[PDB]
Amino acid sequence: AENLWVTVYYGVPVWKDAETTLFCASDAKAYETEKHNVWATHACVPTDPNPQEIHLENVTEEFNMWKNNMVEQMHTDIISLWDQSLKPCVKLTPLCVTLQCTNVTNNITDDMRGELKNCSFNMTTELRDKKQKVYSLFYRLDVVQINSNKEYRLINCNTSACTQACPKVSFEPIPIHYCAPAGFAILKCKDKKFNGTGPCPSVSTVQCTHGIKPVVSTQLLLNGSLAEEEVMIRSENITNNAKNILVQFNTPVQINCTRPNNNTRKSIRIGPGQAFYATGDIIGDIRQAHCNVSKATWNETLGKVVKQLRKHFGNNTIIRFANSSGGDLEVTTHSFNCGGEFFYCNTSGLFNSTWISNNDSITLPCRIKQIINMWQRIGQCMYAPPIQGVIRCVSNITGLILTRDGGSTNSTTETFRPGGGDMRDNWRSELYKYKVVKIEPLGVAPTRCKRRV
Amino acid sequence: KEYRLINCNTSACTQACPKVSFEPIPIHYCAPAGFAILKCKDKKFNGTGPCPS
Amino acid sequence: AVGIGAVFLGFLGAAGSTMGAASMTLTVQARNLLSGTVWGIKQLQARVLAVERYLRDQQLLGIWGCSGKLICCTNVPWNSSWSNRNLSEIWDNMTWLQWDKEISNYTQIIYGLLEESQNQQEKNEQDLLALD
Amino acid sequence: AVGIGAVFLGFLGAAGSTMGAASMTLTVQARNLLSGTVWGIKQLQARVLAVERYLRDQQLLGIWGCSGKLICCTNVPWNSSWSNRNLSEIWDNMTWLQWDKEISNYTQIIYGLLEESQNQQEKNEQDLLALD
Amino acid sequence: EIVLTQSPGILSLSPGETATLFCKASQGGNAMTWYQKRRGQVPRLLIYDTSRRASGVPDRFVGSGSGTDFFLTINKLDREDFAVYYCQQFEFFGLGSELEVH
Amino acid sequence: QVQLVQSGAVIKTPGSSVKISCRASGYNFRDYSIHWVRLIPDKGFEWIGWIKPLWGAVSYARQLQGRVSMTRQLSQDPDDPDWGVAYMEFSGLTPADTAEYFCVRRGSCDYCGDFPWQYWGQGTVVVVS
Amino acid sequence: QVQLVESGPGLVRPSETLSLTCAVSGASIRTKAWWSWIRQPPGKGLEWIGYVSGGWDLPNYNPSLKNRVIILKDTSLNQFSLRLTSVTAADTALYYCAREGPEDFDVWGPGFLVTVSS
Ligand SMILES: *[C@@H]1O[C@H](CO)[C@@H](O[C@@H]2O[C@H](CO)[C@@H](O[C@@H]3O[C@H](CO[C@H]4O[C@H](CO)[C@@H](O)[C@H](O)[C@@H]4O)[C@@H](O)[C@H](O[C@H]4O[C@H](CO)[C@@H](O)[C@H](O)[C@@H]4O)[C@@H]3O)[C@H](O)[C@H]2NC(C)=O)[C@H](O)[C@H]1NC(C)=O
Ligand SMILES: *[C@@H]1O[C@H](CO)[C@@H](O[C@@H]2O[C@H](CO)[C@@H](O[C@@H]3O[C@H](CO)[C@@H](O)[C@H](O)[C@@H]3O)[C@H](O)[C@H]2NC(C)=O)[C@H](O)[C@H]1NC(C)=O
Ligand SMILES: *[C@@H]1O[C@H](CO)[C@@H](O[C@@H]2O[C@H](CO)[C@@H](O[C@@H]3O[C@H](CO)[C@@H](O)[C@H](O)[C@@H]3O)[C@H](O)[C@H]2NC(C)=O)[C@H](O)[C@H]1NC(C)=O
Ligand SMILES: *[C@@H]1O[C@H](CO)[C@@H](O[C@@H]2O[C@H](CO)[C@@H](O[C@@H]3O[C@H](CO)[C@@H](O)[C@H](O)[C@@H]3O)[C@H](O)[C@H]2NC(C)=O)[C@H](O)[C@H]1NC(C)=O
Ligand SMILES: *[C@@H]1O[C@H](CO)[C@@H](O[C@@H]2O[C@H](CO)[C@@H](O)[C@H](O)[C@H]2NC(C)=O)[C@H](O)[C@H]1NC(C)=O
Ligand SMILES: *[C@@H]1O[C@H](CO)[C@@H](O)[C@H](O)[C@H]1NC(C)=O
Ligand SMILES: *[C@@H]1O[C@H](CO)[C@@H](O)[C@H](O)[C@H]1NC(C)=O
Ligand SMILES: *[C@@H]1O[C@H](CO)[C@@H](O)[C@H](O)[C@H]1NC(C)=O
Repeated sequence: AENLWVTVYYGVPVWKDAETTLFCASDAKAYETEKHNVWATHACVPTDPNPQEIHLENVTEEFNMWKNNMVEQMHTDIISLWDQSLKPCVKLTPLCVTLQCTNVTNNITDDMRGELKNCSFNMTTELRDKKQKVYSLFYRLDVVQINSNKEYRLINCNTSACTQACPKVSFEPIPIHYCAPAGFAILKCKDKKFNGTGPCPSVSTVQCTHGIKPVVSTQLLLNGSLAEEEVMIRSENITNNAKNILVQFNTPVQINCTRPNNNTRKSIRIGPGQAFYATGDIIGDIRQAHCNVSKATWNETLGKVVKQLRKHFGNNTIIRFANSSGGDLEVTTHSFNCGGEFFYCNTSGLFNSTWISNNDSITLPCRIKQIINMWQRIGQCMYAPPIQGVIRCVSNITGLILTRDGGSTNSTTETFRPGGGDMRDNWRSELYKYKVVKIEPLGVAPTRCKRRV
Repeated sequence: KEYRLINCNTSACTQACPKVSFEPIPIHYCAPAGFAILKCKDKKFNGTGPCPS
Repeated sequence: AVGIGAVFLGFLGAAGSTMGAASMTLTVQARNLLSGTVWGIKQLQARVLAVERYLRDQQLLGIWGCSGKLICCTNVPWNSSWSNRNLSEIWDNMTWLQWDKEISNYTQIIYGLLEESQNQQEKNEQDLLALD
Repeated sequence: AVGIGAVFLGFLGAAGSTMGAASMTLTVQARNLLSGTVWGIKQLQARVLAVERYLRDQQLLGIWGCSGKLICCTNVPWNSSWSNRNLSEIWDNMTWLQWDKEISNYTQIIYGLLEESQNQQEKNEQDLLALD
Repeated sequence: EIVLTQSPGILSLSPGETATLFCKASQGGNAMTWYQKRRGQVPRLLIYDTSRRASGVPDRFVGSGSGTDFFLTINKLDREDFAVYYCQQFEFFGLGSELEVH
Repeated sequence: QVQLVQSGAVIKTPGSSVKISCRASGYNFRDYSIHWVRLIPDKGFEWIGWIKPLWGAVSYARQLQGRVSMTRQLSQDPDDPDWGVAYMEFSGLTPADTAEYFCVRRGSCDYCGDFPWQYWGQGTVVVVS
Repeated sequence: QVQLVESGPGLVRPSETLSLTCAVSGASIRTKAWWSWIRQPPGKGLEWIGYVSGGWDLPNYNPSLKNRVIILKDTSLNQFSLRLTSVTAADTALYYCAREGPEDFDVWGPGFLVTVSS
């Protein structure tokens, strides 16, 4: 009996932490729409419906969303997919030209400048010999004054060429399910109260993740997965201030956003089979794009996050908010893509509050850039086509991305400012539950059996 | 006295990127699975014939 | 739980239970190891990495005593310095994760012992079938 | 040399020695057969060619008497016209290269004989387990 | 905030000896950064993560400590190592331990 | 190598402003943050603020808000994507502000945080009189 | 051109686990070679402890070493380590890492005196 032999057991359930590639999966309802008016349901496998969310019991795994993988892979996949949906579309190289711009026909005061500038310019037709004179509308944030007369040019025309987006492919998010390949499994921490780091006492394995719709937002991340009961803040280190603070709250705050300026698109032929989509007439009043939120629900959710943030900073602590301290445009405001057009909306109305230890609606004005340079590359800019009609959208605000100021010198107050920063902090708000492990079979173990000859 | 470039009536030209440099880094060649690379380690060997070592 | 009494459920379900209970459910963790214009390269390298890992495991088994027996007694003994615990305690007391944490050091010597034992059994069987 | 006495070293090390000495070292040449934006196609076709060759060899073995026994006595006899040399001389006198040069002609008939022998053994075992 | 305290202040030693510089935090459970700054020069990192050394740091520097109490041990004191030494926690700095030639 | 070249020393009148340029070279500037620190004599170090150049997101110290402003200039060309320039503008100068200012970058290792500043500029002396 | 350099203690207490580690440069570890440990008590002859191989040989030691010697190779760091559990003060010896090849132990280590003392 004490003459112990060894035995190999193949298919032993045991895993290790690993970092491998992943597996795209899209729902078949987005596959029902023909010719991919959203990106890549052909570059992504159809999701098998209701897959195996088999529970695991008496199992303690340590999760770490901050040093997590697959959020880097999601960032790389979305970047490469955004690049791969532009190579069919038309380059706007001949549009870099001297623009004769004036103000739009409007009873403008001298104080408030016109946001829209009308611009007429030469443009090549389909025929190489004949050029035409054509006009359009642009925003202040897309033209600069090259240098009596007043003549402009586009902003990107001395750093990079621009690619006009195809009006077929829309940027609205379809949900992406991530799946592990063979020999790997995705452990989902199903704990209710879980601050992103440490042992999760109630995990469950899975083959495919939930629907992760890729939204693009800097502050006030949109349509994410809200928490179960409480309002959970997450940080890599709360005492550190260089790391952001991902706030995920329970009740989603309804936001309404609209451009009320009615637009008419206009097809200008750059060349043979080259269509450019300019802005024609402003049918109706010239108004300003804006976003609304409910005053009472926003005050209530700020009370909830104050009640939760006082846990990490003591009870008798004053907590106040401020707006963004500065920088580039798309980190001061909060930016998003509503209906296939980009909004950059001011957030000073949402963060002027202080909090002591004891039917209206907030409107906030936006600005609309027609060109974008997201992810801040060296040589790419996307032109966006103007869309018809008055444009509105309703969304569920899910979480914030906050940042503590570097408070020293014995202050009771600790202020918070919304900071966008990297885009990965969006996906880290939706990949905190999951991790990827590699199954290793063929464990070995001593027992009392000897192989006979 | 007016000139042109030499290549402008046979082909277009691609300017090299000043990022990528043409200095050689050493390339090691390796066989895949199921193949092996025999190196003739003979001192005196004129390239053709039996290599005894 | 639901699988109490008739102790089975889906794969990695026994991973929380003790290794004695988990030993009866090994066919599915063996099963869910093979089956499951530039993204095709990612799909393909995932699939061939899966079959390469599976073929490496089947070749590591095949050079030992068991081709596909999935439970193999063999002829190498066990150094009691490695386990240094009560034998029947570990099948009612330990998970496979904790056991793999225990014998993390004592690895890769066992495999050479298995290869030596299998080659010795092969030469003994060759001699036995030779003199007959 | 260094591996004198305990006759082993790395793979293809026994390739110079006689086939009797090389027969004790076969596990590593079996081992070093599987493991090891347009160049990924070259890497992938190399990897799948390697696993295709390994699977063809394992299937050629599996239709014979031995799945993974790696040394297989079998039931087909040997025509002495093929070897036509002294039996114990070749295990102390010949390399595997020279032996493969010797029986280059006498190939591909042996494999059909092996398949006939294995199918005959299978139908005999089917009859034996049938009448019992 | 975090109050940091450099307890030896001025330390008077001779070359070839060993030295131990203590720092004390106001809040435990964190990392610690040790900086060397010679006279009239650029400061230079020595210890991050309370036990690790940077590039070009000789291993005679040993950072240690836990909780609120951290040590910096410099064995085999060269003449060059007589400098000011600072501790860092996330933004707050100790006022500096000055190493003096005796 | 990682190089942080500052501008030369300066003598400014009280109440005026000053702008210090920190030119970084030898790494991808769109990745690592840039911190600004000061050294006042007989006061030790004092951190000012950090700036992430990918969108220029800044954060200033609490006792210095309203008086400082940090900008950046990226490199927009596909041939030299590495170099970049941070700018710290310090306004409302007092005689207490006579000090030496530094721009710093963190290390590049795994367990390196953000505040263990590995690479340091040469320093810039600012005298108010 | 091969260069072997030992590293580890030279002064340990008896009844403990001794372990050295020899770094290898100038060549590769996975060669036709036995990376070996050989010792020598002071004033006396040599004493071959054992070896390990860069191929797939099982390591074979001197049976006088009483199965307390585990030489472990580290191909990812070009090293190979001696072990000696339950040492005595009579095990004081110069230790040597070496390389058996087609010639007999060409490149040694310098050899360091491990003086086991209590
Ligand atoms: C995000 O949203 C916030 C919230 O609105 C914006 O904050 C406001 O920004 C403006 C300017 O950017 C602030 O400035 C105000 O401008 C008004 C118009 O200026 C005219 O009048 C002044 C004389 O007062 C002239 O010098 C000037 O040339 C113009 O002719 C002023 O009327 C405002 O003065 C206020 O304060 C004085 C104090 O004495 C009062 O007497 C006035 O009656 C008046 O109340 C002021 O100068 C404005 O203060 C900001 N709002 C708030 C609530 O503070 C952000 O700008 C926006 N973000 C972005 C990027 O735009
Ligand atoms: C579109 O293309 C037309 C055709 O070239 C451009 O018109 C030309 O613009 C130049 C530059 O201003 C004019 O030259 C100047 O004209 C003025 C007025 O005649 C004259 O006083 C100056 O001495 C100088 O000659 C040129 O006449 C004009 N030609 C025509 C037919 O209008 C035009 O500028 C382009 N852009 C737009 C927005 O139309
Ligand atoms: C965050 O909120 C503060 C207010 O609490 C904003 O400060 C305000 O900033 C604007 C411009 O950024 C200042 O406007 C000034 O207007 C005159 C009018 O011509 C102009 O000449 C000046 O150059 C300046 O633009 C305004 O004075 C200032 N408010 C105060 C009280 O000083 C800050 O901009 C907000 N940040 C963001 C990102 O929205
Ligand atoms: C900061 O938060 C509050 C939103 O609750 C806003 O503060 C408002 O600031 C304006 C400044 O003109 C105040 O208007 C005037 O204030 C004087 C008192 O100084 C008052 O006597 C006048 O009748 C007039 O209302 C306004 O009262 C004040 N709001 C409150 C509730 O006191 C402000 O919108 C936020 N700041 C930013 C930059 O958004
Ligand atoms: C955002 O817009 C939606 C538009 O549907 C508003 O929802 C409606 O609000 C009215 C006013 O209370 C109700 O009578 C309707 O029943 C609501 N309809 C739906 C479908 O919800 C919403 O109130 C707006 N929110 C804010 C903050 O302005
Ligand atoms: C939020 O609601 C409470 C309760 O009425 C009120 O006391 C508080 O002032 C509100 N906050 C703001 C910013 O209006
Ligand atoms: C495994 O070996 C390491 C030395 O590399 C040792 O520190 C550790 O204690 C060993 N594990 C066990 C369970 O003893
Ligand atoms: C093999 O067959 C060829 C004819 O194809 C013959 O010339 C050769 O001699 C044969 N080999 C031997 C070893 O006899």
